Amino acid sequence: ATNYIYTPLNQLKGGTIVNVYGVVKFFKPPYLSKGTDYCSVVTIVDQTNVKLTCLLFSGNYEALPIIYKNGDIVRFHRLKIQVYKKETQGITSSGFASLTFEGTLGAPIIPRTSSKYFNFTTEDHKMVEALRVWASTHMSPSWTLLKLCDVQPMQYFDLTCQLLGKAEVDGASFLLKVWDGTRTPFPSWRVLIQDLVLEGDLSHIHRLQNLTIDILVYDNHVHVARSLKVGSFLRIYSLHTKLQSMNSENQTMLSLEFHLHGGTSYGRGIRVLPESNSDVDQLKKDLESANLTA
DNA sequence: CCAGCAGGGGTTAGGGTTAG
Repeated sequence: ATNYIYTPLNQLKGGTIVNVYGVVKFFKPPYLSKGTDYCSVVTIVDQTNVKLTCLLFSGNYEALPIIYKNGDIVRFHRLKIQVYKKETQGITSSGFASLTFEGTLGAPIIPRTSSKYFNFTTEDHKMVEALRVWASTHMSPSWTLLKLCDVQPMQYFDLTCQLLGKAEVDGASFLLKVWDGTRTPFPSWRVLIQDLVLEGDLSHIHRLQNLTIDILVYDNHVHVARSLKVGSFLRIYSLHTKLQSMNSENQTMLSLEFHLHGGTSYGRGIRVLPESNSDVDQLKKDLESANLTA
């Protein structure tokens, strides 16, 4: 019946509505725009090495591409191609639809989408496989996905973790206590907050003290941090580590601060990962052994 | 893909890390 045609990224013409396959080179997770919708920015690339930036809007958070990390594969239906400021740009069109897939070779091809129904053929399976192999041989794996024991000061990195605690601070910032089972090279900083505010299991937080980091998120992230459920699994993008040296009269002290600064550049943001995600499976293994020996 | 299917309101943001 229906046979969708997929346009290679080097054949895209302005003024058309197309369907595309791609590998994610960069993305902003959905954030509240200044308009009525969530917005997600996604730059994709295919075998032609030509890239395409896509500006996607929706009132439904999950209707935007379900992207968890660079190297994810995406398939877009009914994406409008236009020219903005003399550059090619993909934008939401009526009925826009997204499928996304893990990029790791050999993994099952399981579409991630909010669509109730979607078209998917054997050819689609093959194209996803081909993009996986091409990405394995043409894109460097991200050096930003680091466990807490591998972080260095004065760097940006993406953190897969579990949320243990939440707390208000000063309205412009918000505290998240998270862990991943590994211990930072330097002890985490402890943000100043009121003890009654700390939302979460207090004794569990206490016995995991040596493994937990404090993250201070700011500005647009606050709302998001406020909605998170304690115990859920998160990926926090472009978290910033800073080695503070607090020295009093006859004492020095080195701590690691973790800031999620305001704005959306470099993908700064938070996404909840489902338990069906494989990185969550590995994280769970680490969490179980660490909670055993803590 | 779907609210719609003899076709679909409007704006939003349009990657690129000040810091607190």
